[PDB]
Amino acid sequence: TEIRVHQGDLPNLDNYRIDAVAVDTETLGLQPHRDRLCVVQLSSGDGTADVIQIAKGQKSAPNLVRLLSDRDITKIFHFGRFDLAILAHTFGVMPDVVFCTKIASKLTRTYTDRHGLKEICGELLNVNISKQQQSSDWAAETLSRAQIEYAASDVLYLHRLKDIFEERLKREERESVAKACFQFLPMRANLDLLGWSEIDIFAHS
Amino acid sequence: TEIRVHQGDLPNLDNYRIDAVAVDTETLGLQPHRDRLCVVQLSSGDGTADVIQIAKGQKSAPNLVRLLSDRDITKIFHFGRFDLAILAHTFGVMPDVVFCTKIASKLTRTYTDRHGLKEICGELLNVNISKQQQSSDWAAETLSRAQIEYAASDVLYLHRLKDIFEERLKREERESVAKACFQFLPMRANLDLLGWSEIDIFAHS
Amino acid sequence: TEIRVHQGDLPNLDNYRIDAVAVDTETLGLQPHRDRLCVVQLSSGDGTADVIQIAKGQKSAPNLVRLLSDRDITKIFHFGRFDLAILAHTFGVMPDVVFCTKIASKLTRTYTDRHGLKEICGELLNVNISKQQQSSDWAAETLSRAQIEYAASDVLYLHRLKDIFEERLKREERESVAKACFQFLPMRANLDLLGWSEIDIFAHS
Amino acid sequence: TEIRVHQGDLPNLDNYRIDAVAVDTETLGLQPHRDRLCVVQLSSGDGTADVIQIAKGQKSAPNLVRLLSDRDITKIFHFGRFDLAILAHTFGVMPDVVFCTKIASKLTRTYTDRHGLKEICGELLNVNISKQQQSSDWAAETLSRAQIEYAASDVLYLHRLKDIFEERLKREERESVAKACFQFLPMRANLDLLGWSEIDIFAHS
Amino acid sequence: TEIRVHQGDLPNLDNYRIDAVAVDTETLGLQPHRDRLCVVQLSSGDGTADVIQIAKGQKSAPNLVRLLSDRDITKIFHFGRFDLAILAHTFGVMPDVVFCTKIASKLTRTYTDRHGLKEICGELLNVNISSSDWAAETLSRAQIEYAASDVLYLHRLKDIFEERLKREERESVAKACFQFLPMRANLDLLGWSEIDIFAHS
Amino acid sequence: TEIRVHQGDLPNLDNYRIDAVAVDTETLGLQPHRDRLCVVQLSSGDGTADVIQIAKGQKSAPNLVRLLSDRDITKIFHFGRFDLAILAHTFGVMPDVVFCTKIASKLTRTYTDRHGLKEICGELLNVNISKQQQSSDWAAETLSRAQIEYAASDVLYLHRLKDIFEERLKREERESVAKACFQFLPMRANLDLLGWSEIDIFAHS
Amino acid sequence: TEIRVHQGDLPNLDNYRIDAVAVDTETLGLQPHRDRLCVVQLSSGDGTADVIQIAKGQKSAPNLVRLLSDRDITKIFHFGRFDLAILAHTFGVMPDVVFCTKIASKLTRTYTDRHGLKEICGELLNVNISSSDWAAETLSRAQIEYAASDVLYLHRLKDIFEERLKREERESVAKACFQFLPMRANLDLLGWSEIDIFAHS
Amino acid sequence: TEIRVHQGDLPNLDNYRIDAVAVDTETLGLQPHRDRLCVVQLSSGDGTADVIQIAKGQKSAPNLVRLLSDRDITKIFHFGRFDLAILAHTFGVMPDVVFCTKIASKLTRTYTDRHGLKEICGELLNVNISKSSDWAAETLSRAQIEYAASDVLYLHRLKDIFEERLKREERESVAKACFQFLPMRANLDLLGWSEIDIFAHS
Repeated sequence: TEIRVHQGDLPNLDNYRIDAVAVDTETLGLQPHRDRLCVVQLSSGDGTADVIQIAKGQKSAPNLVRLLSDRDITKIFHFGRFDLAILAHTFGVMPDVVFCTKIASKLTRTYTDRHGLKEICGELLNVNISKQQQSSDWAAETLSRAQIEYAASDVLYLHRLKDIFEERLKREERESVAKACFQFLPMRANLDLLGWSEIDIFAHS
Repeated sequence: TEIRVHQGDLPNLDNYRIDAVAVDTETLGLQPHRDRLCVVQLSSGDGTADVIQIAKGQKSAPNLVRLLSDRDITKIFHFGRFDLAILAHTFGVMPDVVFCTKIASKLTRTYTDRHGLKEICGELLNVNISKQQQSSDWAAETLSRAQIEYAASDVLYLHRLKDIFEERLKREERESVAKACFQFLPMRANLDLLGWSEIDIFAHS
Repeated sequence: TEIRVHQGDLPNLDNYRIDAVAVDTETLGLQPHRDRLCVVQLSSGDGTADVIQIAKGQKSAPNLVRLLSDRDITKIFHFGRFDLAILAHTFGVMPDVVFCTKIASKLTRTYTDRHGLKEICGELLNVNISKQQQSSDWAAETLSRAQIEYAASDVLYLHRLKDIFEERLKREERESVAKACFQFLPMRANLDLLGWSEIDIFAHS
Repeated sequence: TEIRVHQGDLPNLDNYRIDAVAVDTETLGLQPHRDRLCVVQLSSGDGTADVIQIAKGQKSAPNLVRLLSDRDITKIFHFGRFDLAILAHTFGVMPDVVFCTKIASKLTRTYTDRHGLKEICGELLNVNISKQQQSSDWAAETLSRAQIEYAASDVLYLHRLKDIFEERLKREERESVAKACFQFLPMRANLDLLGWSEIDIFAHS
Repeated sequence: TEIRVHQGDLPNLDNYRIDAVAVDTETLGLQPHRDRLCVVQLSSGDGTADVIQIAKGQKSAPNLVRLLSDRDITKIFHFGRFDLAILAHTFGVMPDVVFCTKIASKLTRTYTDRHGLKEICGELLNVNISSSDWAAETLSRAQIEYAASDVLYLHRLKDIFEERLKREERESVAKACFQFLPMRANLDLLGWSEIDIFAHS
Repeated sequence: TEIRVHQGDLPNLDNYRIDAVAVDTETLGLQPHRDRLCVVQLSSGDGTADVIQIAKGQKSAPNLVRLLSDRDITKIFHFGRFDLAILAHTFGVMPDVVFCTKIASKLTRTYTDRHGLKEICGELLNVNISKQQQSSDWAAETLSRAQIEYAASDVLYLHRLKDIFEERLKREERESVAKACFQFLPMRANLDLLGWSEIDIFAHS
Repeated sequence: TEIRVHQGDLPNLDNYRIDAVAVDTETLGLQPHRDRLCVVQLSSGDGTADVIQIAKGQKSAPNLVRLLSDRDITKIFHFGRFDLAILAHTFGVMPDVVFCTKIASKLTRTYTDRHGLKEICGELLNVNISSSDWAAETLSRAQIEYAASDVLYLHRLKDIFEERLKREERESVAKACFQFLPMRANLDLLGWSEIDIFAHS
Repeated sequence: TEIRVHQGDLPNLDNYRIDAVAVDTETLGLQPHRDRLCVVQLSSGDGTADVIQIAKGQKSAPNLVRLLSDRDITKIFHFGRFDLAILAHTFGVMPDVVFCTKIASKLTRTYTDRHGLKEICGELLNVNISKSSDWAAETLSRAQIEYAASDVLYLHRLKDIFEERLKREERESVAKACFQFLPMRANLDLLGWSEIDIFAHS
């Protein structure tokens, strides 16, 4: 495949005049207040991807942020609860038009309890993802070729998943539930950033 | 302490030309598919309450349902996740303008882990609720005086709580978070009715 | 509260020409292979009770056992799963016409999770039990007056509960469920005696 | 080796004039109120099987239902607690003459804690029911060849297992225990449909 | 309610020419390697008790160890698994003729799951037995009375438990358990205090 | 019981020319990044206390911070792990000469598992602390008299506890262990601020 | 690899004039009141084994029971707590001179938490040992070879464990544990199988 | 892989005039009061290692203990919490200048929850460790000696990488304070608080 590697930001949005963009991030860990954003991966849904290295202390990425702020472009995530949190904490913009394949899976793949990306890709596309050591030093000044190819592999197939999940949501008549969940998802991410990350806010206890 | 007891529905809405109504329900249990709605309690925020007995198999309550559907009137609940579910299952109308004191408590009373109505009322109003008859035969043809007075006691003070919680949400700058949670709450209740009551839909696992 | 205390067997069945008898036992513990049956309590529902002391190693009690075996008389228990097991283990006769107030409670009092006899008597009858002498040497040669009054107190109210539970089962349209559960209960007790006392035989795991 | 695929119902009962029929279902999940029945599999015990796709919203299957209702034909399931529940919820008929290989296993394979169908078939017949997954789109308009072969493999061996388990139940003198458990199993399924699916109705707590 | 308080050791064994002695200890905690022995309580069963305060670092307490070592005198404990361990760690002698009311209760009071001394005394005798700085140089009167209260009733319990063990025909089981109890305490001292040595896992 | 209430800071340090100062804080909750400091309580040990209300967003308290950073004054806390964290987060200065009565209790009161302030005060001093207002609106513009007396009661006794614990630590020869723990405690608090609040950094797992 | 299969009992004790015998059983499960004894395996410590199939309802095995109750012959088990229980339930005789390799492992192999027979044989001997319907009228060859494989190595383990117990100076602890083990099995038969009788709770 | 096996003590410290030494131990188990120290392994960071067999009941090893006591030499451990405890219990000297690769991992490898030595070596070095046994045997096997040496051969390289990572993420003073406290954590273990997080609320 084609993986374009950039420093700081996209040079322009010439490749992203599209209706939906696949988005994924890579960080130093699960705690946005401690673990900085290190890499952002994007795809137009074609056979190529862009991998943008974010520098320590970087506060702005205008072209990327333009994509994240544009309400006419749906941002596709897998477990967007996390990516939205870390992106908003880093760049100050919370996306508000999103689609999450994990929520969609929990709303459609009711016949399994395994909702990870590897399992979804295996069932829906017969594509074998080798998630061998996503645990690596993403803060390295120069990423290895294996790192870049693994990082890119996480976004090349989210569009196809979105198409299938939209078919499943239509088939089982769950469109309005999914729409409301996606509408609330950015506020779930905000609640995480504000300090309620360990609390199911709707639970009795 | 005026408590008006009705069969089936309010006779009219003459007492409910108001901006916010306190609402609470009493059922045979926690499972809306098994445990029917038995009592609905309402208050205008004054010193009186209305207690409406719902008959087995009753499908319609036009004055009550009119109130529940009126988007210009905020419905106040404590743990509305449950009440919304059982009301929508029974009358076919899901309220969409709501305020929940338990979510508000979880967003404001961050210094305690006890968010039940008794504890909230004790701290905020110095009012002692004697929560004893939560387990009684709510399907009895004639409710006892003790049942009616206890049941009414659960709605007389939700307005005062709403006022205080709005003050607290303004003070800690969490108004937009609360507004988004309350906007999503009816769909959380719908998810409960559809079969995800044991699933935190936003959790990783 | 006439309480008749007997050694060994009933003198006759003159007081038990009735359609239903309340039955309850006392042993040295929950494991029938280790903990012997010490006392059998009976009531006809007339406000009096018979308390029959069973001697160590006693294998037969023909009048009592004939009563327990008579299929025209429903035996009322609280948690008959245990009593049926210990009675069959001791006397060699497995009752097959039973009513269990704990199963009935689990099928009707769906608004609570407390199904003990004290709580049931409190809710349904306003009666107050005093379960204190449950930890006593029931194998003592001479039972104390306090032991006798407690033992009788455990059977004096089961008829009134059965009447109320039958009303509730009719009201909630669960009569055939209860009938099938009670029909299966003696085999559940047999399964306990055979060695499956810790296994829910119908569970997936 | 031969799997006949039908839409809606059996064409006739010419192939099922037998003493016992193996039955197995495939659904969208474990919750009968949410997850619809998609594929029913039958087997006369011969080398062929019938696989019937059930359409969304289908309420009747007259030829199939005639076989499910027939008291003269024992229905063999593996974990019939679930299949009985989903069949009754879908077609309104509860079979009442059943044999469950999992209950029989729990009553006979006392030397192991693994009672799944794969392990039973491996131990008792040296037959490998090794599958791909129980997680595919069973609601697909066209089932794949792999899906059809997997669906058929789950019923091809239940007759041989029934024969072996009947021999073992006779050997260890547990025939009446198993018979009573099978007699109660349909009501266990009805209890599941009414809302007690998470409750061991016979447990002390 | 006679309680004799001593420093270090009994003055003599004039009060202990008896068939059975009730014994109880008080320490700084549950871990014999960390928490030193502070008090030893004794009773002849006559309704009086001796309370012997043991100093920090004390390695010997003569005549006391003779009483604990004498195979013709049964030592009665409640949960002796612990007391035997702390005594052996302090004085180097493991008693080997013992009776433990906790084992006896577990072998006879099969109708309850509460085996504490307070509950046993409440059920069997209708007697109400209802920590602190046991290393204080001078014990308070309340401390002395509590320490004595822990030994004043063990003889009556042994009598009742012996009746129950004979009645339910478990005397040889109990006897074998008591015979093994000193080695169980030794195992605790050696490092297996958190391990059920006979369990499969 | 003189209690001096101030806004923002001590007026001067005239009352705090002492060798040890008792320090205790009151916050909106357990999470320093979310729950702000509201009330700081000091006590020279002379039977009087100072209760200082800290305003929302206040970044500076020069007289207080001067006392917090004075290495010639040991700061006494109960569970200083938390107070040190919230003080450093709020005012930017981490005290480095501290004594914690909870660590001292865990190192000395080896005969109990209850190390809360109520149990320590009860055992060591026969003083009854009524901890009933640990959950109130500490951010209120005007504190109630009951709040002020409760807040002061938490610091009035720490000097006497420090004296006793020092005697006990000397008696059992654990002074150097405790001393090293107190030296590490401020870094434990820093670890809490950086995001390792839920991790025992020294545990194997 | 000689395996002699018998019905009911040994024909004689000609092969068992020895100081120690390896013993293992095979049942229908872990609960002696429910799951009957199906097979008893014996070894003299040589390269052969005897596998005795016991019929349902069999009450007597006089030659076998004579061997089991001979106090001059040590019975070696792996997890004898269970086998002793099932043997006593079936034939009414509790062996009282035993060695258990699981207790010995727990007393000597303190560097691991894996005490199964496969792991012990792997570590101590570099031997690879690597259920089924034991009530079948005719056992398969695989069944017979597995049943024999469970007893062929217990003598060598006893030798090694005795070396380790001497080396770490725990011989008397192990001896006391083995002396108590038959009563622990009896306690299991009487109804305390899920209770650690020496535990505080 | 030169591995020198010794009985009782180092013959001298001629090979250990260095600024950091990797140290690891092997015992009969985790409880120092029950399970005696059996082997001590050392490395100078070169391609050789020394494996020193400790006899049962041995209370002193003067050259080795002099090395462990020397404040000018940082002792590198993996999970030094245990090794420090057993060494101090055995020889009476508590090291006070230490580096622990497990604490360093917990402070830097925040993207994983697997902090074992095998995983660390795999991630940081692409080195495959093939990881007990009766270390009290009178004669150790060759396989034992190779396994024992493999645990110290790589700690220097890990320390160098972790020092780079600690500098990069600006956590040097946190790590320094944790390593400074680690010997007292080990002492707390010896006195009886081995199962207690002394800083936890409960």
